[PDB]
Amino acid sequence: IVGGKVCPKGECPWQVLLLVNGAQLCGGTLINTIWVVSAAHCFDKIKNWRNLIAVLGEHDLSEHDGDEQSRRVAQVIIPSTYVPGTTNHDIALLRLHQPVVLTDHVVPLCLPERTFSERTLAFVRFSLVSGWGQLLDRGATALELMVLNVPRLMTQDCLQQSRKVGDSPNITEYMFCAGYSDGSKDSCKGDSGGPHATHYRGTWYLTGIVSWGQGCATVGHFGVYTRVSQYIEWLQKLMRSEPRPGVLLRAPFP
Amino acid sequence: ICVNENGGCEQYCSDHTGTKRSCRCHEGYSLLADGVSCTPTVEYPCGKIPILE
Ligand SMILES: CCOc1cc(O[C@@H]2CCOC2)c(F)c([C@@H](Nc2ccc(C(=N)N)cc2)C(=O)O)c1
Ligand SMILES: [Ca+2]
Repeated sequence: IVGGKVCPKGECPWQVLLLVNGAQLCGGTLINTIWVVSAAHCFDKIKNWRNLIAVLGEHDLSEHDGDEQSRRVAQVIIPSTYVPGTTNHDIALLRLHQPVVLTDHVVPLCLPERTFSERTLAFVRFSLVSGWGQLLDRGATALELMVLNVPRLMTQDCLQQSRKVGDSPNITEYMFCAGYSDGSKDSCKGDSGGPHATHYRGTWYLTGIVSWGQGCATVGHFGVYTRVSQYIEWLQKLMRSEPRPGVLLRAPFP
Repeated sequence: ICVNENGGCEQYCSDHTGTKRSCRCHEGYSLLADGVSCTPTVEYPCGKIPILE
Protein backbone atom coordinates (compact mmCIF):
# COMPACT_ATOMS: atom_id res chain seq x y z
CA ILE A 1 0.00 0.00 0.00
CA VAL A 2 1.32 3.40 -1.13
CA GLY A 3 0.31 6.55 0.73
CA GLY A 4 -1.84 4.93 3.40
CA LYS A 5 -1.37 4.43 7.14
CA VAL A 6 -0.89 1.56 9.52
CA CYS A 7 -4.18 -0.21 10.14
CA PRO A 8 -4.42 -0.12 13.92
CA LYS A 9 -4.06 -3.67 15.23
CA GLY A 10 -7.49 -5.32 15.16
CA GLU A 11 -9.15 -2.71 12.92
CA CYS A 12 -8.65 -4.82 9.78
CA PRO A 13 -9.66 -8.16 11.34
CA TRP A 14 -10.73 -9.81 8.08
CA GLN A 15 -7.33 -9.34 6.45
CA VAL A 16 -5.58 -12.57 5.51
CA LEU A 17 -1.86 -13.09 4.85
CA LEU A 18 -1.04 -15.85 2.36
CA LEU A 19 2.39 -17.52 2.61
CA VAL A 20 4.16 -20.06 0.45
CA ASN A 21 7.09 -21.80 2.17
CA GLY A 22 6.93 -19.05 4.80
CA ALA A 23 7.31 -16.26 2.25
CA GLN A 24 4.76 -13.52 1.68
CA LEU A 25 2.61 -14.33 -1.40
CA CYS A 26 -0.58 -12.29 -1.31
CA GLY A 27 -3.44 -11.00 0.80
CA GLY A 28 -6.96 -12.32 1.13
CA THR A 29 -10.28 -11.67 2.91
CA LEU A 30 -11.93 -13.90 5.47
CA ILE A 31 -15.69 -14.17 4.73
CA ASN A 32 -16.65 -16.87 7.27
CA THR A 33 -14.66 -19.21 9.53
CA ILE A 34 -13.37 -21.52 6.75
CA TRP A 35 -13.52 -19.44 3.57
CA VAL A 36 -11.08 -16.86 2.21
CA VAL A 37 -11.44 -14.76 -0.95
CA SER A 38 -8.25 -13.85 -2.81
CA ALA A 39 -7.06 -13.22 -6.41
CA ALA A 40 -6.64 -16.06 -8.93
CA HIS A 41 -3.34 -14.55 -10.17
CA CYS A 42 -1.74 -15.16 -6.75
CA PHE A 43 -1.56 -18.83 -7.73
CA ASP A 44 -0.07 -18.61 -11.27
CA LYS A 45 3.35 -19.87 -10.10
CA ILE A 46 2.52 -22.27 -7.28
CA LYS A 47 4.48 -25.50 -7.56
CA ASN A 48 3.52 -27.29 -4.34
CA TRP A 49 -0.03 -26.54 -3.33
CA ARG A 50 0.63 -28.17 0.02
CA ASN A 51 2.89 -25.35 1.25
CA LEU A 52 0.23 -22.63 1.09
CA ILE A 53 -0.64 -21.17 4.49
CA ALA A 54 -3.29 -18.61 5.42
CA VAL A 55 -2.71 -16.41 8.50
CA LEU A 56 -5.49 -14.55 10.31
CA GLY A 57 -5.04 -12.00 13.08
CA GLU A 58 -1.69 -10.87 11.65
CA HIS A 59 -0.49 -7.34 12.18
CA ASP A 60 3.27 -6.83 12.66
CA LEU A 61 5.22 -9.48 10.71
CA SER A 62 8.34 -8.97 12.84
CA GLU A 63 6.75 -10.39 16.00
CA HIS A 64 4.48 -13.07 17.38
CA ASP A 65 1.84 -11.74 19.80
CA GLY A 66 -0.49 -14.72 20.11
CA ASP A 67 -3.43 -13.35 18.13
CA GLU A 68 -2.21 -14.95 14.89
CA GLN A 69 -3.93 -18.04 13.60
CA SER A 70 -2.41 -20.05 10.76
CA ARG A 71 -4.22 -22.64 8.66
CA ARG A 72 -3.35 -24.93 5.81
CA VAL A 73 -5.19 -24.20 2.57
CA ALA A 74 -7.24 -27.25 1.63
CA GLN A 75 -8.76 -26.00 -1.63
CA VAL A 76 -8.03 -23.15 -4.08
CA ILE A 77 -10.99 -22.66 -6.39
CA ILE A 78 -10.62 -20.58 -9.54
CA PRO A 79 -13.28 -19.73 -12.19
CA SER A 80 -13.03 -21.64 -15.49
CA THR A 81 -12.93 -18.31 -17.29
CA TYR A 82 -9.62 -17.19 -15.64
CA VAL A 83 -6.54 -17.57 -17.85
CA PRO A 84 -3.19 -17.56 -16.03
CA GLY A 85 -1.06 -14.56 -16.95
CA THR A 86 -4.08 -12.45 -18.00
CA THR A 87 -6.28 -10.02 -16.07
CA ASN A 88 -9.90 -11.04 -16.41
CA HIS A 89 -11.85 -12.99 -13.73
CA ASP A 90 -9.20 -12.46 -11.06
CA ILE A 91 -10.76 -14.29 -8.10
CA ALA A 92 -10.04 -17.34 -5.96
CA LEU A 93 -12.01 -18.98 -3.17
CA LEU A 94 -9.88 -20.76 -0.60
CA ARG A 95 -11.11 -23.36 1.83
CA LEU A 96 -9.10 -23.61 5.01
CA HIS A 97 -8.23 -27.05 6.39
CA GLN A 98 -9.68 -26.13 9.78
CA PRO A 99 -11.82 -23.15 10.72
CA VAL A 100 -10.30 -20.10 12.32
CA VAL A 101 -11.63 -19.11 15.73
CA LEU A 102 -13.38 -15.75 15.71
CA THR A 103 -11.85 -13.32 18.23
CA ASP A 104 -11.44 -9.59 18.64
CA HIS A 105 -8.58 -9.91 16.09
CA VAL A 106 -10.15 -12.37 13.63
CA VAL A 107 -13.56 -11.47 12.14
CA PRO A 108 -15.00 -12.10 8.68
CA LEU A 109 -15.94 -9.42 6.22
CA CYS A 110 -19.57 -9.74 5.06
CA LEU A 111 -20.01 -11.13 1.53
CA PRO A 112 -22.94 -9.07 0.32
CA GLU A 113 -25.88 -10.13 -1.79
CA ARG A 114 -25.42 -9.22 -5.44
CA THR A 115 -28.40 -6.87 -5.71
CA PHE A 116 -27.34 -4.95 -2.58
CA SER A 117 -23.79 -4.77 -3.86
CA GLU A 118 -24.77 -3.52 -7.34
CA ARG A 119 -27.59 -1.18 -6.28
CA THR A 120 -26.13 0.29 -3.10
CA LEU A 121 -22.49 -0.62 -2.29
CA ALA A 122 -21.28 0.27 -5.81
CA PHE A 123 -22.31 3.88 -5.16
CA VAL A 124 -20.50 4.27 -1.85
CA ARG A 125 -17.63 6.49 -2.98
CA PHE A 126 -14.82 5.52 -0.60
CA SER A 127 -13.66 2.08 0.44
CA LEU A 128 -10.64 0.66 2.30
CA VAL A 129 -7.89 -1.38 0.71
CA SER A 130 -5.23 -3.06 2.81
CA GLY A 131 -2.15 -5.20 2.89
CA TRP A 132 1.53 -5.82 3.55
CA GLY A 133 2.54 -4.84 0.03
CA GLN A 134 5.15 -2.37 -1.19
CA LEU A 135 5.12 1.03 0.50
CA LEU A 136 6.50 2.57 -2.73
CA ASP A 137 6.68 1.32 -6.29
CA ARG A 138 9.99 -0.62 -6.54
CA GLY A 139 10.25 -0.35 -2.74
CA ALA A 140 10.23 -2.62 0.30
CA THR A 141 7.07 -4.24 1.61
CA ALA A 142 5.45 -3.23 4.88
CA LEU A 143 6.08 -4.93 8.25
CA GLU A 144 2.81 -3.59 9.69
CA LEU A 145 -0.57 -3.99 8.02
CA MET A 146 -1.35 -0.84 5.98
CA VAL A 147 -4.76 0.54 4.96
CA LEU A 148 -5.82 3.19 2.44
CA ASN A 149 -9.11 4.95 1.66
CA VAL A 150 -9.75 5.00 -2.11
CA PRO A 151 -12.58 6.44 -4.24
CA ARG A 152 -14.31 4.24 -6.84
CA LEU A 153 -14.78 5.31 -10.45
CA MET A 154 -17.27 4.31 -13.10
CA THR A 155 -15.26 2.50 -15.75
CA GLN A 156 -16.00 5.02 -18.51
CA ASP A 157 -14.69 7.72 -16.14
CA CYS A 158 -11.64 5.62 -15.30
CA LEU A 159 -10.81 5.20 -19.02
CA GLN A 160 -11.34 8.91 -19.74
CA GLN A 161 -9.17 9.91 -16.76
CA SER A 162 -6.40 7.37 -17.46
CA ARG A 163 -3.28 7.85 -19.62
CA LYS A 164 -3.21 5.45 -22.57
CA VAL A 165 -0.87 2.45 -22.84
CA GLY A 166 -1.11 0.79 -26.25
CA ASP A 167 -0.87 -2.67 -24.70
CA SER A 168 -3.10 -1.88 -21.70
CA PRO A 169 -5.53 -4.61 -20.54
CA ASN A 170 -9.24 -3.96 -21.07
CA ILE A 171 -11.20 -2.91 -18.01
CA THR A 172 -14.01 -5.39 -18.15
CA GLU A 173 -17.37 -5.78 -16.41
CA TYR A 174 -15.56 -8.06 -13.90
CA MET A 175 -13.36 -5.15 -12.76
CA PHE A 176 -13.53 -1.64 -11.42
CA CYS A 177 -11.11 1.22 -10.88
CA ALA A 178 -10.45 2.96 -7.60
CA GLY A 179 -7.77 5.32 -6.34
CA TYR A 180 -6.04 8.43 -7.60
CA SER A 181 -4.21 9.44 -10.80
CA ASP A 182 -1.77 11.85 -9.10
CA GLY A 183 0.82 9.20 -8.12
CA SER A 184 0.18 9.54 -4.39
CA LYS A 185 -1.98 6.64 -3.23
CA ASP A 186 -2.61 3.06 -4.49
CA SER A 187 -2.44 -0.57 -3.61
CA CYS A 188 0.54 -2.50 -5.01
CA LYS A 189 1.47 -5.95 -6.24
CA GLY A 190 2.21 -7.35 -2.75
CA ASP A 191 -1.35 -6.36 -1.72
CA SER A 192 -2.78 -8.58 -4.49
CA GLY A 193 -5.73 -10.66 -3.28
CA GLY A 194 -6.51 -8.33 -0.39
CA PRO A 195 -9.80 -6.65 0.46
CA HIS A 196 -11.49 -3.65 -0.97
CA ALA A 197 -14.01 -3.15 1.85
CA THR A 198 -17.04 -0.89 1.79
CA HIS A 199 -18.95 0.51 4.75
CA TYR A 200 -22.73 0.90 4.73
CA ARG A 201 -24.94 1.71 7.74
CA GLY A 202 -22.50 0.39 10.36
CA THR A 203 -21.27 -2.77 8.61
CA TRP A 204 -18.43 -3.56 6.21
CA TYR A 205 -18.71 -5.61 3.03
CA LEU A 206 -16.44 -7.18 0.44
CA THR A 207 -16.75 -5.30 -2.85
CA GLY A 208 -13.30 -5.74 -4.45
CA ILE A 209 -10.10 -7.68 -4.61
CA VAL A 210 -6.67 -6.08 -5.22
CA SER A 211 -5.99 -7.26 -8.76
CA TRP A 212 -3.75 -5.15 -11.09
CA GLY A 213 -2.48 -1.79 -12.22
CA GLN A 214 0.27 -0.11 -14.21
CA GLY A 215 3.03 0.01 -11.60
CA CYS A 216 1.86 1.31 -8.21
CA ALA A 217 0.72 4.91 -7.76
CA THR A 218 1.79 5.66 -11.35
CA VAL A 219 0.73 9.13 -12.44
CA GLY A 220 -2.22 8.88 -14.85
CA HIS A 221 -3.35 5.42 -13.64
CA PHE A 222 -5.69 3.96 -11.04
CA GLY A 223 -5.80 0.68 -9.22
CA VAL A 224 -7.93 -2.06 -10.76
CA TYR A 225 -10.00 -4.37 -8.57
CA THR A 226 -11.96 -7.53 -9.21
CA ARG A 227 -15.67 -6.65 -9.10
CA VAL A 228 -16.81 -9.12 -6.44
CA SER A 229 -20.53 -8.50 -7.08
CA GLN A 230 -20.21 -10.52 -10.32
CA TYR A 231 -19.16 -13.60 -8.33
CA ILE A 232 -21.57 -13.70 -5.38
CA GLU A 233 -23.75 -16.57 -6.69
CA TRP A 234 -20.62 -18.46 -7.87
CA LEU A 235 -19.07 -18.17 -4.41
CA GLN A 236 -22.21 -19.09 -2.50
CA LYS A 237 -22.71 -22.23 -4.55
CA LEU A 238 -19.10 -23.36 -3.96
CA MET A 239 -19.36 -22.73 -0.24
CA ARG A 240 -22.26 -25.19 -0.14
CA SER A 241 -20.20 -27.90 -1.90
CA GLU A 242 -18.19 -30.75 -0.47
CA PRO A 243 -14.40 -30.59 -0.71
CA ARG A 244 -12.77 -32.63 -3.51
CA PRO A 245 -9.27 -34.24 -3.40
CA GLY A 246 -6.44 -32.10 -4.81
CA VAL A 247 -5.98 -28.50 -3.76
CA LEU A 248 -6.62 -26.72 -7.06
CA LEU A 249 -10.16 -26.81 -8.38
CA ARG A 250 -11.29 -25.09 -11.55
CA ALA A 251 -15.05 -24.49 -11.30
CA PRO A 252 -17.42 -23.38 -14.08
CA PHE A 253 -18.18 -19.70 -14.32
CA PRO A 254 -20.92 -18.54 -14.37
CA ILE B 1 -38.48 -0.02 -3.96
CA CYS B 2 -35.16 -1.81 -3.16
CA VAL B 3 -33.30 0.16 -5.85
CA ASN B 4 -34.37 3.44 -4.14
CA GLU B 5 -32.36 4.01 -0.90
CA ASN B 6 -31.96 0.23 -0.48
CA GLY B 7 -35.74 0.05 0.14
CA GLY B 8 -34.93 1.54 3.56
CA CYS B 9 -33.19 -1.70 4.56
CA GLU B 10 -30.07 -1.66 6.70
CA GLN B 11 -28.76 -4.70 4.76
CA TYR B 12 -30.49 -6.79 2.08
CA CYS B 13 -33.72 -6.05 0.28
CA SER B 14 -36.18 -8.10 -1.84
CA ASP B 15 -39.07 -6.78 -3.92
CA HIS B 16 -42.34 -8.75 -4.07
CA THR B 17 -45.40 -8.41 -6.31
CA GLY B 18 -47.49 -5.44 -5.31
CA THR B 19 -46.44 -2.57 -3.05
CA LYS B 20 -44.31 -5.04 -1.06
CA ARG B 21 -40.73 -5.47 0.05
CA SER B 22 -38.89 -7.48 2.69
CA CYS B 23 -35.59 -6.58 4.28
CA ARG B 24 -33.25 -9.33 5.40
CA CYS B 25 -30.07 -9.63 7.42
CA HIS B 26 -26.85 -11.61 7.00
CA GLU B 27 -26.20 -14.70 9.06
CA GLY B 28 -25.28 -13.64 12.59
CA TYR B 29 -27.94 -10.91 12.58
CA SER B 30 -31.68 -10.73 13.08
CA LEU B 31 -34.20 -8.27 11.71
CA LEU B 32 -35.87 -5.92 14.18
CA ALA B 33 -39.60 -5.18 14.36
CA ASP B 34 -39.12 -1.98 12.35
CA GLY B 35 -38.60 -4.44 9.44
CA VAL B 36 -35.41 -2.67 8.34
CA SER B 37 -32.74 -2.80 11.08
CA CYS B 38 -30.36 -5.68 11.73
CA THR B 39 -28.98 -6.50 15.17
CA PRO B 40 -26.14 -8.97 15.85
CA THR B 41 -27.10 -12.35 17.31
CA VAL B 42 -23.58 -13.62 17.86
CA GLU B 43 -20.39 -12.28 19.41
CA TYR B 44 -18.45 -11.77 16.18
CA PRO B 45 -20.91 -10.86 13.42
CA CYS B 46 -19.37 -10.20 9.99
CA GLY B 47 -18.34 -6.68 9.01
CA LYS B 48 -18.03 -5.26 12.52
CA ILE B 49 -14.80 -4.40 14.26
CA PRO B 50 -14.87 -5.58 17.90
CA ILE B 51 -12.35 -3.17 19.36
CA LEU B 52 -14.39 -0.29 17.92
CA GLU B 53 -17.83 -1.66 18.87
C1 LIG C 1 -4.47 -10.31 -12.92
C2 LIG C 1 -3.23 -9.61 -12.40
O1 LIG C 1 -2.58 -8.88 -13.45
C3 LIG C 1 -1.45 -8.18 -13.03
C4 LIG C 1 -0.86 -7.41 -14.05
C5 LIG C 1 0.27 -6.65 -13.75
O2 LIG C 1 0.95 -5.86 -14.67
C6 LIG C 1 0.40 -5.83 -15.98
C7 LIG C 1 1.39 -5.08 -16.87
C8 LIG C 1 0.91 -3.65 -16.73
O3 LIG C 1 -0.51 -3.70 -16.51
C9 LIG C 1 -0.88 -4.99 -16.02
C10 LIG C 1 0.77 -6.65 -12.48
F1 LIG C 1 1.87 -5.88 -12.25
C11 LIG C 1 0.20 -7.38 -11.44
C12 LIG C 1 0.78 -7.35 -10.06
N1 LIG C 1 -0.26 -6.92 -9.11
C13 LIG C 1 -0.66 -5.60 -8.97
C14 LIG C 1 -1.75 -5.32 -8.13
C15 LIG C 1 -2.22 -4.05 -7.92
C16 LIG C 1 -1.59 -2.99 -8.58
C17 LIG C 1 -2.06 -1.64 -8.40
N2 LIG C 1 -3.11 -1.34 -7.63
N3 LIG C 1 -1.42 -0.57 -8.94
C18 LIG C 1 -0.51 -3.27 -9.42
C19 LIG C 1 -0.04 -4.54 -9.63
C20 LIG C 1 1.29 -8.71 -9.67
O4 LIG C 1 0.74 -9.39 -8.74
O5 LIG C 1 2.32 -9.11 -10.30
C21 LIG C 1 -0.92 -8.15 -11.73
CA1 LIG D 1 2.55 -10.74 14.31
